[PDB]
Amino acid sequence: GPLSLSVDAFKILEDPKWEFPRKNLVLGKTLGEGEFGKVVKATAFHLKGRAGYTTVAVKMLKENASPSELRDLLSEFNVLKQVNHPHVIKLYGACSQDGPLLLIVEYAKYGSLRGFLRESRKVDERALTMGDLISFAWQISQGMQYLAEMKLVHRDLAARNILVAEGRKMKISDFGLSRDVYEEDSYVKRSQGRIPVKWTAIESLFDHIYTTQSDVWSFGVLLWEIVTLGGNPYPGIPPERLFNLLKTGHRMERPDNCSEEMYRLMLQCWKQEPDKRPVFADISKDLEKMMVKRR
Amino acid sequence: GPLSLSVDAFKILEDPKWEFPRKNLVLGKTLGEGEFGKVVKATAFHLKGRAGYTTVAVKMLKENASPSELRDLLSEFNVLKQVNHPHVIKLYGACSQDGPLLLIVEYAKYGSLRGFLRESRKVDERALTMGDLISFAWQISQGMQYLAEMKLVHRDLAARNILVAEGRKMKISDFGLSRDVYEEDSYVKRSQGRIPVKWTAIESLFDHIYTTQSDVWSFGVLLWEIVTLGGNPYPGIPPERLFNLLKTGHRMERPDNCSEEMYRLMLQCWKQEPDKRPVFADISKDLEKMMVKRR
Ligand SMILES: Nc1ncnc2c1ncn2[C@@H]1O[C@H](CO)[C@@H](O)[C@H]1O
Ligand SMILES: Nc1ncnc2c1ncn2[C@@H]1O[C@H](CO)[C@@H](O)[C@H]1O
Repeated sequence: GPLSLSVDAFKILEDPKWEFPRKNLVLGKTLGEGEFGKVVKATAFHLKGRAGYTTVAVKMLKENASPSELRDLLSEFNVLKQVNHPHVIKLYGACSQDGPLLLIVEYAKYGSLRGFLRESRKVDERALTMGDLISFAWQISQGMQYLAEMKLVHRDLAARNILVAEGRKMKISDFGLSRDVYEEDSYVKRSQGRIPVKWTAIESLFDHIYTTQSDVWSFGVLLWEIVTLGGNPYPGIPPERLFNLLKTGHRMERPDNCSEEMYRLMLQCWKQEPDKRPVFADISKDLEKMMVKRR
Repeated sequence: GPLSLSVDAFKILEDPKWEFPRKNLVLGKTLGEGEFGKVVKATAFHLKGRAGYTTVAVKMLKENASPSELRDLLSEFNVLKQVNHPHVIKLYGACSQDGPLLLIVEYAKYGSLRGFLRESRKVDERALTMGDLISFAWQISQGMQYLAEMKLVHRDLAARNILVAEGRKMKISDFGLSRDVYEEDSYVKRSQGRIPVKWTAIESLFDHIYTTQSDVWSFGVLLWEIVTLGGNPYPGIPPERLFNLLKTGHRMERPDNCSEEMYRLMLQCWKQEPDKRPVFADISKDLEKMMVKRR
């Protein structure tokens, strides 16, 4: 079937530009488990012209991986090798022979944005200003604008899936569910999606249509996560209630420590009609203006 | 879409025969996480005519549930209410209103068969004889024969998905991926399956066709798990290698502490041609004969 074809073909192009000798990779502690596998901290010797060891992160299949998980890992690999942007996590290589499939990616020092925000507070030990939060949102919007121009839909935008690198630089990550959208400006999935309900656009939930505008919806939820310093969306509400809640026009209320303009932006991202939501270029301009205003 | 229809309809038949008052249910420690959600130990007051409290297990959606996970939970509910057999886990009810969806099922005292076997040894503190192991396999084969006659394919048969109840009674569980097969004697899935590669039949892996005969393949792997007291199938072999390994005719070798007849049975379950594999009625007769022989 489709996966056996991909796997056999994959083990046919041992692309030297992505293939990295397994003996030059040393695996360390588990950093956590993502959408399709686990992520471990690692170090790589003589990686991509870099002298000595380079600290990296490695993505691999969990125990008892399914075909769906293997497909997702190959998908992320396929996408990551096409993209390059300061706010998208960087692929360094892969190990595809003489062992389990491994993706070698850029190591983000502070881990996920969600964890980063939860360890913080507003000015809980790290002090973040509203200015910092706007900056984080803006960097992500910039990365998304790039991905959108690349005709890619991310589909799984959320604070758990953004990484914080050295210098507090946002890196969009987790591309296992991302899809090419060039031909039709949409990705449609017949079966049920594997993206969490509470981050999914109304038309994606009901009609299984994914577009950049559905990514914009997810960015609105992400925005809410940032402003609430890693709060849980639709708190206390079961995911199965979201069908009725969304279609009757309900949205999350304005959270604490959130300006009228910021909330307006969230609401705009959650407009029922995808065409009424702003594009990422619009979003970036909105955030930029908020930044300069409070100065 | 299909899920919104199921959810709305579900919240339309608050079937009194399955609905249980949420106030009469008290949740306890997490027992673990399954294919679509988490399982917690619980107690239910005045459950199904039973006076007082009854200890039960409860299945619910994990944090950040996806539509796929919600569908799987509803699927398991739909199946469990149709089945009744001493070696299939029993459904007691559900909570579907005024809170998160909860399935209330029979509590198995010893937890999963995999954990049960790993804590043991052959005669590691619990002493199991080969006779006990055959008995466990036989009970499971009996349950599967029942499910097969019911025109259901389980699809996710594995030691992790069998439960051990009081008296060391096997209970087949985890029906989230189980499918009705009445019309065509097969279930075909277009997209990649979410069943672990190493338990999946060759034709299911390559062609996405699931039948009772593919369940028989899984039973062979389960058999191997039982005989090895909870070993890990295809040890040291990456799941993505199984495509080539299986299609070139390779199978797991005869493990230690395993008779020629038992291994023969495993191999028969893993015949490439589904029609050459035994049916569950055959499997039960094979195990029965091994039982009486060693006496
Ligand atoms: N490139 C990476 N660098 C550091 N941590 C990561 C990376 N990718 C994923 N993680 C972490 O792995 C876990 C599962 O995605 C999360 O804790 C997440 O932050
Ligand atoms: N009905 C049940 N009774 C006891 N434990 C269960 C039940 N269903 C699932 N579990 C446990 O929950 C975890 C995840 O499936 C495993 O440890 C499994 O054994």
